[PDB]
Amino acid sequence: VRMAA
Amino acid sequence: AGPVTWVMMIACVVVFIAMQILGDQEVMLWLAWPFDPTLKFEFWRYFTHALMHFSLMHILFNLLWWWYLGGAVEKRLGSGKLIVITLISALLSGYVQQKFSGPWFGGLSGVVFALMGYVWLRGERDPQSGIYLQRGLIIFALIWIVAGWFSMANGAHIAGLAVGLAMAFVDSLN
Repeated sequence: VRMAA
Repeated sequence: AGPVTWVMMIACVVVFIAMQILGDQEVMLWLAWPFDPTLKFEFWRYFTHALMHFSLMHILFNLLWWWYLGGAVEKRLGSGKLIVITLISALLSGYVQQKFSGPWFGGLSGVVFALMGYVWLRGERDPQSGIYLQRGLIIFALIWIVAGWFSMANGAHIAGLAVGLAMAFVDSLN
């Protein structure tokens, strides 16, 4: 899972 | 600030609360970008990725920027302008993020990079609009991008920025 941040 | 600013902000807090109760993955399963073409007509997903946040820190940092930069656009350029910026960046920054690293991502920071981009260039080309971004910040927004390159959504951030600059450009020459 990547955070947009 | 204005209705679009607060709404969004209620939307994010509602969805975060649900992630606390249900768990990240169960909200992810319904709100994330489609991971399977079968799912392609579940049109909410092209936007809803933007409401999901993965920690108190994630959400607060995002809503802060959103309230400051979104509030500015809503008040000087109106409610419709914020909606459009929001819908295009959310759609295009998800699109690019999904290509870079797959469907498992969320947060408002793609929309926020577009807001950073739009507010800066529009502050530069049309000071008459009465929005602007301090210098100290775009360079910071730029250096937040390189650390993500080396668990940030990196394609959401650059695509968001690109969308922001483009629309500002098209909006200033008008």
